[PDB]
Amino acid sequence: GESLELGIEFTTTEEIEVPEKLIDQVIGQEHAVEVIKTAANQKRHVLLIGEPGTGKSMLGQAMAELLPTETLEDILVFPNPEDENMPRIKTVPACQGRRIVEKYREKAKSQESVLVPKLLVDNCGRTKAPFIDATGAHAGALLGDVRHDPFLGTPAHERVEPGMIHRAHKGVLFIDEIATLSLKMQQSLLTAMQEKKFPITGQSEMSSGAMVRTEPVPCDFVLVAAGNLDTVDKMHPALRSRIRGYGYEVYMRTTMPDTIENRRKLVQFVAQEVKRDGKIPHFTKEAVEEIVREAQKRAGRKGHLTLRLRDLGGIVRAAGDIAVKKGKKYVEREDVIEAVKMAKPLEKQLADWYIERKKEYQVIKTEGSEIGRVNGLAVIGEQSGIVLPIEAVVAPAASKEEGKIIVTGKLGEIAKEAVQNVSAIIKRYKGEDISRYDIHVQFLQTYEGVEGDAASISVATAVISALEGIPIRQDVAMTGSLSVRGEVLPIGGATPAIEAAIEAGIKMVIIPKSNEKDVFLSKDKAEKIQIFPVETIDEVLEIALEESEKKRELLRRIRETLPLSL
Amino acid sequence: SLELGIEFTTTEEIEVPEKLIDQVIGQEHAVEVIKTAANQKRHVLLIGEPGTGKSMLGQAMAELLPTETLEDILVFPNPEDENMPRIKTVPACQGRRIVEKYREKAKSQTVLVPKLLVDNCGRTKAPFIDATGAHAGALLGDVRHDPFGTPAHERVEPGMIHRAHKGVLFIDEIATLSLKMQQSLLTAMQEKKFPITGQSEMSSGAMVRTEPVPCDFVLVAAGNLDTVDKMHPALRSRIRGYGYEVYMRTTMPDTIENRRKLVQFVAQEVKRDGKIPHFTKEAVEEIVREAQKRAGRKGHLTLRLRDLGGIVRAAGDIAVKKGKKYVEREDVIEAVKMAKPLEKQLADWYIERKKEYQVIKTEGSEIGRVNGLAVIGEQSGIVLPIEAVVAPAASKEEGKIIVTGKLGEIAKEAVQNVSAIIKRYKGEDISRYDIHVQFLQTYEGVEGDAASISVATAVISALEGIPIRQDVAMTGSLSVRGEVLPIGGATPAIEAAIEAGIKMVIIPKSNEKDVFLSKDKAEKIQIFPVETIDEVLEIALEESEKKRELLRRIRETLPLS
Amino acid sequence: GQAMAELLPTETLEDILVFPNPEDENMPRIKTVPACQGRRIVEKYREKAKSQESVLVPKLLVDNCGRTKAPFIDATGAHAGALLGDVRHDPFLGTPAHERVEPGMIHRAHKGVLFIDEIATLSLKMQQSLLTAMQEKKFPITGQSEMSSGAMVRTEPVPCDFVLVAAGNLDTVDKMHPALRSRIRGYGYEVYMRTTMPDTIENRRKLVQFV
Ligand SMILES: Nc1ncnc2c1ncn2[C@@H]1O[C@H](COP(=O)(O)OP(=O)(O)O)[C@@H](O)[C@H]1O
Ligand SMILES: Nc1ncnc2c1ncn2[C@@H]1O[C@H](COP(=O)(O)OP(=O)(O)O)[C@@H](O)[C@H]1O
Repeated sequence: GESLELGIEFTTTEEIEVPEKLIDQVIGQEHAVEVIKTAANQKRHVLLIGEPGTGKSMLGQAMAELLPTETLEDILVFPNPEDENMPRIKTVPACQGRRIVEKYREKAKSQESVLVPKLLVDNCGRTKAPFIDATGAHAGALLGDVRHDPFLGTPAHERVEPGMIHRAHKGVLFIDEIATLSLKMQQSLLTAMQEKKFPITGQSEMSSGAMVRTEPVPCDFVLVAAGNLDTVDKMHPALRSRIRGYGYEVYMRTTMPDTIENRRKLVQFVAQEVKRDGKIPHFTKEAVEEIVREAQKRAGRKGHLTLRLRDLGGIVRAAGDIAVKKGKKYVEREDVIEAVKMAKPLEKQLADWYIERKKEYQVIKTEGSEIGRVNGLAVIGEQSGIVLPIEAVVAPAASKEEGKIIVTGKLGEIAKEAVQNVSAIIKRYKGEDISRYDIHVQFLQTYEGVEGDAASISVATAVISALEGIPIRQDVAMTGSLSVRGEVLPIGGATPAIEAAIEAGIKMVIIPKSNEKDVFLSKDKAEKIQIFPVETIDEVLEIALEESEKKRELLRRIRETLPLSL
Repeated sequence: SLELGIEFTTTEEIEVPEKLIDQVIGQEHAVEVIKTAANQKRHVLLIGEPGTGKSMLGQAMAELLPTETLEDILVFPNPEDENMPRIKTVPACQGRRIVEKYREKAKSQTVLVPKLLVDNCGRTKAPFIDATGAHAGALLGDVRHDPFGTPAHERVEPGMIHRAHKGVLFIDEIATLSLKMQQSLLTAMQEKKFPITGQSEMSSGAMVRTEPVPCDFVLVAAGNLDTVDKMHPALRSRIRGYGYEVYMRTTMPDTIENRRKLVQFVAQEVKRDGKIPHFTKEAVEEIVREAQKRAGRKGHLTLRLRDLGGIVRAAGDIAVKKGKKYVEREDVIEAVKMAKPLEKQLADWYIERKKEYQVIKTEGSEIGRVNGLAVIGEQSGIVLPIEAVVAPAASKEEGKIIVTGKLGEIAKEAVQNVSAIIKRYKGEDISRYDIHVQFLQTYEGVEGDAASISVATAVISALEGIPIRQDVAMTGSLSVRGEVLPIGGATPAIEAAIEAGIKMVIIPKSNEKDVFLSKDKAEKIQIFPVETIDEVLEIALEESEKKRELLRRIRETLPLS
Repeated sequence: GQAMAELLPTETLEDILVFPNPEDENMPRIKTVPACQGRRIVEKYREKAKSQESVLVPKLLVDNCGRTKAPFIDATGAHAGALLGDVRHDPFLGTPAHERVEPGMIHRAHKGVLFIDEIATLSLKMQQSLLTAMQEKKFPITGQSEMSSGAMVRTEPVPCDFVLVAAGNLDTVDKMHPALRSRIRGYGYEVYMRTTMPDTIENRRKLVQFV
């Protein structure tokens, strides 16, 4: 059998307890959770900065549940006998608003054998402070508006519409992408935050609503603004300064340690997601384990689990949908594996489509050995791996005064400097004669370019192979950065890279020892390939170069130029 | 002919399926997502080019929805507050009756009959409402203006979101809807109910707002690669976070089953166009040959069915003009020429103008002159004469390879890869010369690495004084170890050679399956697929001991494998 | 585009009339009749109205009486209201919504040709609306400015069965609404104009005809 320790024994998630309140359902953002609790108690504004689907809105909703619920109010607007264009405002305990209006409305009907106040905000029946999401709202929606009057017309007070700031009175006002609001909206929000009251007035100068401006309307909200890294510098400086000086700024984390306790929380995660969705079956232990395996793969950091839970939640819902279509009673591993494929976001679908097309015209060799030809590995996007064949040949120098290392493949800056670090090793073991050769290296078919330094050890191997005439095993693939002292440095996407080797039929893959905990392979795939974690360039060469006296002499010669420390 | 996995004489014999989901051609991922989503009422976002079947998948999803549970929506007068008409939903067909009940009382008389907003009585399929481009009042509902007076409830009009209650609401180009309408759409999605009110503030309908009206629709939104970045953020997060996202494929595997779908496709296109005759079998085969050439991908068929449908129609129009009873292969061939993409007419125009002032030898042999082949755009080739001459180095310290022709970045690196091979076989003497290579008359530039073997041949010929056959044309990329790499547009390249009267063409072996020629053209040219640079040279260079020595020298610097 | 117009049928041309809607003033009703009939119908109602003031008069939106060939309507550079139709504002006891209805060039092109050069310079919204008109062959007239009372008026769909002849130079291709180009491409033809012809005796003879 193949399983993981989840810190709890269960058959299906139906046995897993789901915390009652939202704040306890938030996983892995301990700091953000502590800020929200303090902000809810001390009534302070918050700015949440992070990637989408990281729980910013969830936190805003959680804060709402932590606010007092026994003094909620209704907001009424009445006609002003003394100044029709300044409708009067009144707040009363929740549920009272409906009664007051109902009462006046009945009298008005009766009398026509009287003016009726309008209920702007009705909080009757609320068991918790309001959560108002004003993300992307327009000026009138956010701050309130007053309809135009074509005519003998309509009383100004009943043309008054509340803004989300008013609906958020004694609750939470959530605004993601806060920096995309106009400067004027951000200034007005700031004013509302300072006064806790904000008059409603018509937004369009061309409307008769423009001359109507009610008494200040209560808007005692706790603001929970959100956005990504660009938001910081684009938002109204005065608004950011206000939150910063009277509240908290939080940067959302994207990973959490892969500990037994944290996995146990992911068990809770699947359960709360199934419960919140209400349209999917419960998950068996194997299915939850697959969810955890996905969390490890999506972390992008060894020893950690992802906190991109909107995405992982998408996989939970898709797995359930698939189970339902198959008429199953519980979601199983097979359903999760199928959900991962079916629920890929647009970005990964494009990356995979691209790599699929490239592989159809790939020139990969996986049997025998070749001089100056090595199978490197590349990762496109987040998870799209592909074998990266690289070739090298040695020629007499075109210039009588110097030897050059000429590399092609549209390399970006990091890749180009990676080749320079490699050349230091080459020049050192080869010696003075190096100035007598031009070494041409070619990353085959990289028409969209080469980025990063993960092909460092590959270039080194191809070049050393070409210089010495020692063939390179084609059944070997490799990836790894390199230091000028010969140390193999870590790379990103070890799993996607290894999966590409496996798909291509490569039997052995070399990776930095630093990345051994970044390898996530099912029992099945693990049996198809031998993984060699390495720390130094000489170890890469002893695995990749074909055996001979020539090779052993080469290794000895190279080891002579590397530090003993290595 | 070709195997189409179905026998028939004309498309008139081909049966177009019952289920719309079955009609959809080659978007297997999308089809499975639609089936999985319909079953669970999950929203779906389809991203792809126009005419790729987005609307089709939306209609198909409506069909996969329950029908026995549809409901009618009625709006009633509200005695307490006229301006807030009341809403009642009941099982389908029950709406029509409830209306007459009250209507009878009208006779027995003050009695205000409720209005039937949405009537699904008699529907066999869940509703499919295409709200693409709708204005606010049409999408969200409206209340007619009253100069005086008519009862408010009677002036209420359902929005498409309401007509789509328990059905599918389809919106292509969703990101072009005002951010405000997108907001209302979001709310309608969140609550599954949305109050109807007057949209224009110039109207008295604006003082009316009904009770939230049910709008439990499944949203199938559509757009292109720019849509997600442009739509209302709250709407975007909702869809990206809780629905399925699908990128519409642009090609499909070339199998018997898929070709069969292309037959069905032709059949459907003739039927819905209604202005053209049916297609014989060979005509359909020609449509498939086109699907193959348009894939620009060996072993695949194109999925820009809007384009294929364009050829079908142009072929039909040609059949009609000639007074033919059926569309035949000949008609389709003329259709391809008559309805080509403006991009191809442009490339063809350009190639035609250039041929007028072109230097082209197609017989004999020449030292330092090779007939390379270039592909302009996606499906138009032209012979690319490349010349090389060897001169004394201008610098006594280094020899150089100077290439002209306005080469882009990839073409320049291709030249560097070629110089590796030249330097290796030529030895140290190479630093004693300046090799000038010229892509003749390439005033709009040279792009890509498809001229790699051509440059290698021209340079080797010039260095060795070995004439190159002019009745040979060639295209292919190259690795520093001498391996010939694949190129794009192998067919258009070969076609240029045929049009130029060149008898032999060299192409990489890996592109062998990218060659799509009719029997007529195939018999006019000899195709030589190659794997390594020495094979290119043995075909293109004139026989001589000089050439035999060159090949021996070359093969000595290439891998043995 | 003009040549194509001369090749279209000319015996079934119609007149387009807009009438007042007793049941919903903001949705004027539309009626098409054989060419020349429109003028008569209006003339008739107009005379009765005059008489009665000791009645509402329908408005003739498109009058094709006397045309010997299908209309050629050049909408190059036209604004939204000119292309798709508009409804004038009402300052006041006012003017019936139906007589404030103005036809768009798409309507005038009903059963004729709608020519639009520099098609890519039209706003995206105009191109989307044109696409809709092409698909339905009918397009309601509504006020273009939200600030106008014409904005709340939206007539029944008005016929606009035109054959579109869009034009432009090489930049047009990539700048126009992709859905519009795709529509023409899949249900019509794209043509690249040549700039030269062979210098043959036959072609010179045509230049004689040209002068
Ligand atoms: N840290 C987390 N713990 C639990 N669930 C989370 C977390 N982050 C995201 N989610 C889940 O993701 C869904 C989407 O998150 P959301 O709050 O909308 O993200 P954001 O506002 O940052 O885009 C949540 O409603 C919940 O199901
Ligand atoms: N995948 C497909 N399978 C079958 N027909 C297709 C496909 N894509 C496009 N078409 C054909 O093209 C016409 C236009 O497609 P449509 O669904 O309107 O595309 P989109 O909504 O993406 O514009 C269809 O009604 C049908 O005739």
